[PDB]
Amino acid sequence: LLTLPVLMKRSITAPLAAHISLVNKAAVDYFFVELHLEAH
Amino acid sequence: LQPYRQALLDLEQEFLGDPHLSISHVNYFLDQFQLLFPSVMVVVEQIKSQKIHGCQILETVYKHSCGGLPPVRSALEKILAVCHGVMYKQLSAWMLHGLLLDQHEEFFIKSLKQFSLRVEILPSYIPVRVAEKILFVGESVQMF
Repeated sequence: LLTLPVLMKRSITAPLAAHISLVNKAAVDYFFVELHLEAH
Repeated sequence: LQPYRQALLDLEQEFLGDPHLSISHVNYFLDQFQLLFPSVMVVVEQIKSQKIHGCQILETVYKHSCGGLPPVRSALEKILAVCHGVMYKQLSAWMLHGLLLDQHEEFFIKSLKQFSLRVEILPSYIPVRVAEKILFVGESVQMF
């Protein structure tokens, strides 16, 4: 009737967190260059 | 109870499908089930009086599955396959994903607390020699 009941409901949605982690990695540059924040 | 239901539909196509019967044939035809039911009636009367719970029903089932009568030893075998199903589900739940899904219950596993082997409510036919192994891989997943 399901062989992973709670165990892997989240695992269907969990590649979203990978997209998020990429968008996050693509958030740092705006401050590193579009500001030159830490050079300031 | 599917066998009893089947063996009670199979008379419906005679009590008005064969225009005369006498209850001597009925008494005989259902005398097969005169044997099985009190043997499982004592099982549910044991449950209703002993307030059995959790996996501590698998001992009652497996006990009276040692009654030598082959019909009874098949009926309570087919109950036993279902309930092993459940405890297998709980054990598939816990061991690869660290999930003690055992709400309001005991699946015999009570940081090491709620990660402690109960053994009062543990099946007699399952040893502590392997329950210790279960508990250890359970704490293993809990720390990764």
